[PDB]
Amino acid sequence: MDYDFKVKLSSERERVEDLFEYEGCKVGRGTYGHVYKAKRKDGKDDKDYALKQIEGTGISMSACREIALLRELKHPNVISLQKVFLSHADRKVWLLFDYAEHDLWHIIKFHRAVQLPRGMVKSLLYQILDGIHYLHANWVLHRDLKPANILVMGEGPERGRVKIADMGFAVTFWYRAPELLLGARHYTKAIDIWAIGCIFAELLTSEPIFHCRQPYHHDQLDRIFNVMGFPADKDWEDIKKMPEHSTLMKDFRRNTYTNCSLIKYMEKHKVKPDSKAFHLLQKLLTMDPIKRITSEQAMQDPYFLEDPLPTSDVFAGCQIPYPKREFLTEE
Amino acid sequence: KAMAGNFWQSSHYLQWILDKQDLLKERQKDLKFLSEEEYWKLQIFFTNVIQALGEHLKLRQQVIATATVYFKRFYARYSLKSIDPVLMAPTCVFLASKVEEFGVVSNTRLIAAATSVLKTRFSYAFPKEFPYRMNHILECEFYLLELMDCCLIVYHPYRPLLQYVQDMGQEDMLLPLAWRIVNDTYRTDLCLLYPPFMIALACLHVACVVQQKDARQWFAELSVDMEKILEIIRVILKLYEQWKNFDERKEMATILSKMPKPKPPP
Ligand SMILES: Nc1[nH]nc2cc(-c3cncc(Cl)c3N3CCC4(CCNC4=O)CC3)ccc12
Repeated sequence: MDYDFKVKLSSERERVEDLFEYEGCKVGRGTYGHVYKAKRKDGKDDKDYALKQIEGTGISMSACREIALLRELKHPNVISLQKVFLSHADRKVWLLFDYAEHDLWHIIKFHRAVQLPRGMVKSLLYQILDGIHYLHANWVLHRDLKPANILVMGEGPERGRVKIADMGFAVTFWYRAPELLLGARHYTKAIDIWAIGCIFAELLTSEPIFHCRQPYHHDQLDRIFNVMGFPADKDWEDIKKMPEHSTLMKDFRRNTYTNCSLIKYMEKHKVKPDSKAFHLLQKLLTMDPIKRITSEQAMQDPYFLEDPLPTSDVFAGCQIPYPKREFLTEE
Repeated sequence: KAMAGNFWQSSHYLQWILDKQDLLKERQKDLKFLSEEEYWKLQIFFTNVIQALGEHLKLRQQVIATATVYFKRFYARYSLKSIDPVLMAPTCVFLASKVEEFGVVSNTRLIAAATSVLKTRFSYAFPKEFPYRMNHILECEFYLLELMDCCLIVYHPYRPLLQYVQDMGQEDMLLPLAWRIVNDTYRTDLCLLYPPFMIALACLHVACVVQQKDARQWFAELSVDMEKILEIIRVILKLYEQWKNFDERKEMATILSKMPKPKPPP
């Protein structure tokens, strides 16, 4: 490589350490790498950013796909890539996102330990639906939707805005659609919609609807049938075409679940089966993926026209009682 | 088919459709060493190296096209002496292969493809073996991704060409030739200057004239700037005259020796 070109680039290259203060501000460590709550050293910007050093070196398939997609996606309810820093000496990649103080895992947990207000649940569901509709319209599947990935913005100019995160760019099964558990070989839009149905139930009751003790997972299916009932042939005609259909027939009898229904489960948790909430939830939690509602159809549901209307800020101008993210050690 | 209808909000459109004057302004540094003629001949040559690398690696045409767009973007901005284009060609194919969901082409398979393609199919240009190893590809990848500002998703004319020929009801008659003509457009700067759908309309038009198919009414019924389409047809007709008059195999050793060389360290 030409020497003049090399030094000019090394002179002018923005380095993550020079632009951002993140010493001792680690908020996450996982398989993804390390994430910090960072502020600009320059001072002109006052906002916090989420600063991720990706795990490993170089540019893996998953890193490449994540950078490639996040570089194109632009929507209020999907968390957006602000900048990429490439550190050449060590071949480490840093991604800068907008910082979300909260998420549904921590919010639901705060209420499970004081009911989760029903205006907030509607507003959360709508913004989740809006974000996934945008992704689905661009043929981008999430592939692992759950409360941990549904981030919510804290105080600032995007207060109470849902931000979808951690799309599948390239254990617990509580949010997995029954076709996945019966051996379906491909992720679909419908699989994301089932997961959204599970989250909505959990937001209404504070309990994961298909909670189960830790492709074919018998106990997870048992919990879906204890909640939903066992599907009649008429409800899911192509269930016979699922790879694990005979295993299902071997292990399960429909007789076992004859007193089970979504209506009975939700009634136990003080959600009326005549409510628009419930009718929407039942459309999202349809066992047959081809009979499941789409994100667009769900957004048009009359649930969202019923008092109270959804709000842009899911906290509705009220005080945020949820605690800020804990700092972690560098160990 | 990720991001397939997002072109008008895409990084390709908003950042990587360049003005022709800026392109030819940045190119003047390399035009001290090479003539205009020799520069377009280099572009043809390195397009063919990249096609041969993809063919050897059994990659789909879309992945080859994306790799070719990367290579062109780099040298639209920087001189040919910045990084050896012999290094850059396989780097672009490696990076494009990771984007397009085929695979992280094996390190040993990327290098073997590079070595064998230059020995077997380009010995007239390259008498010495491919001198680079995987650590050189890996360094280059970081430079390439930085210059492209991490813009990895590239739109091509293939998809809209297929939609247009289906609307005509002339897939079997016109598609093969229109498709090969879209492949040929990558020998030129077009992919940096016009949106892909306009390139597909130009290639389809040239295919209709070559095969003597009257499509005047269909083209009349489109809501498009035909002055822009005629500019593209004019470049497509020019490239076949350039093709006729160019012997890559006789000329390329001499042209490559005239390329500006990198400065070493002090
Ligand atoms: N301890 C933690 N629990 N949940 C967390 C979420 C964040 C977070 C905040 N704002 C913005 C983004 Cl983008 C965030 N992240 C972190 C990085 C992640 C988590 C999975 N893979 C990722 O790349 C995507 C969401 C940080 C700390 C958190």
